[PDB]
Amino acid sequence: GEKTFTQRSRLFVGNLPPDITEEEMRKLFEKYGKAGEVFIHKDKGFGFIRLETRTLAEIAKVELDNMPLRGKQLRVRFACHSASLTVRNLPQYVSNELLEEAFSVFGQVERAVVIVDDRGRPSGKGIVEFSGKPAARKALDRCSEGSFLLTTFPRPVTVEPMDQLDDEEGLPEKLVIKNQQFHKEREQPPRFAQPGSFEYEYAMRWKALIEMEKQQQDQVDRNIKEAREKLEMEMEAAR
Amino acid sequence: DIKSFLKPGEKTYTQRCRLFVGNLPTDITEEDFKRLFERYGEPSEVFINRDRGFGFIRLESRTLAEIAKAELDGTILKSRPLRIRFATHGAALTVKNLSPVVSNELLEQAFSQFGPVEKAVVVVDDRGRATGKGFVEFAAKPPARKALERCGDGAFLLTTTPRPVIVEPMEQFDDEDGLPEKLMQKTQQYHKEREQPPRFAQPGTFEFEYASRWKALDEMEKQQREQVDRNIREAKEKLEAEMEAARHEHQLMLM
Repeated sequence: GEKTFTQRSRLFVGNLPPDITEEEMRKLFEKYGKAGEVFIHKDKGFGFIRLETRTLAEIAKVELDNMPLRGKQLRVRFACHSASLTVRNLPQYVSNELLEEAFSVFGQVERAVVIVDDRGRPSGKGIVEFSGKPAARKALDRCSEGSFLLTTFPRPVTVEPMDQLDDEEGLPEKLVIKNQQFHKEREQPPRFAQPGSFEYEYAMRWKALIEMEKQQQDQVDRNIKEAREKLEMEMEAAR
Repeated sequence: DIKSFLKPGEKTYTQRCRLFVGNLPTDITEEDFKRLFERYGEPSEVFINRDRGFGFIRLESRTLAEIAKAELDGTILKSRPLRIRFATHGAALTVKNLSPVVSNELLEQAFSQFGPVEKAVVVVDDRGRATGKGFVEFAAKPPARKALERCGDGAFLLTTTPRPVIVEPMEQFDDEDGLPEKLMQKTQQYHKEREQPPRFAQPGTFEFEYASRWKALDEMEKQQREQVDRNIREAKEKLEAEMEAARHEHQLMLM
């Protein structure tokens, strides 16, 4: 069998009544087998619960999301992996196992992956998921203050907290801030600006500014590439 | 009868419900392949390449496909472990430069002009505020291409303010299988690079001196990119002022 009670079967439970208890949380999820850790953020209106398997968490999520509880409409979602980090500027020859081994010095690593592009080539980016937040904080502090080298090449990696973006639920119409400016903005429907109009001119000038940003960022890429190839030469010659 | 586990507003049998299944026995029949997934309800697509040992199956909902994957991935069939992954989405686009008044529903409504949309999402940060980014997944590739071509040539507007949507193919990356150690060839270059273990550069060494130079180079790149962000804010502020003056000019010309 697979490892149970992992962060893959951990659910976020939001919009909780202010009087919620850990036993009430357990009673809410009782049908979905055994429950592990329950943790409620007091006066914040949110909590976490670990279910035994990914199947049980998937089912509980669909079935319990939006459930009315004492005037509240509960929000049940897969919990964002809090103790997760993004690792940038990975050198060559870094396997998922080496990444796990490297970061295992800061604490218990649940998983580590070297990201590969749509053709299996390494992206230079990786993900490190710790079991707990203190271990992830250690890796962040130590890798910023010191130079953490994964291989022979003395180029240290950049470790940043994982950017937590809700690309699942996003921005529903019901949650958009409704005001006069909103209604003014919605008076014109989705359309293509027509050539000759003021809006076509403005939108085309807006596209040109976007194209200018793109060109300037591509110039920085070229300058940094050149700077890096020069440093690699100086380092090899000074050896 | 099996539950669908459809979420509110979810479309059925989308590409997000499609599973790639690899490492199947060569003795695999289409009936046995269907049998493997019987517990996950009726499939809408069933494809099997017997000789190549792979197939596709589409389930009714994203939840059923997540369940099937969680339960069956790694299952031993005729001495081989099965590899089950979500199928690469063939018609997904990334959208940028979205106004903060654009909702998932408005983005869907807008992009449905190009053809049937499976899903459209306006991406929000931890605070629940709009990032300006989103994605649009179509049922098929021709509408995605149409949306890509038309939004690149013209200026597609979602609001009164003529802020054009930027449309690009969705970047696909594997953050699941990655680079296993067992598939990495033990060449001399691998050995030279893996000779020294993960470590912090030791003060007073050649490594430390050079790692500090790499930190300096990373800091120069951060500065330069922030300087470009600054140039772009100044240019955007200039464009906004010019366009407010040009709006007044356009309006004052009219009888």
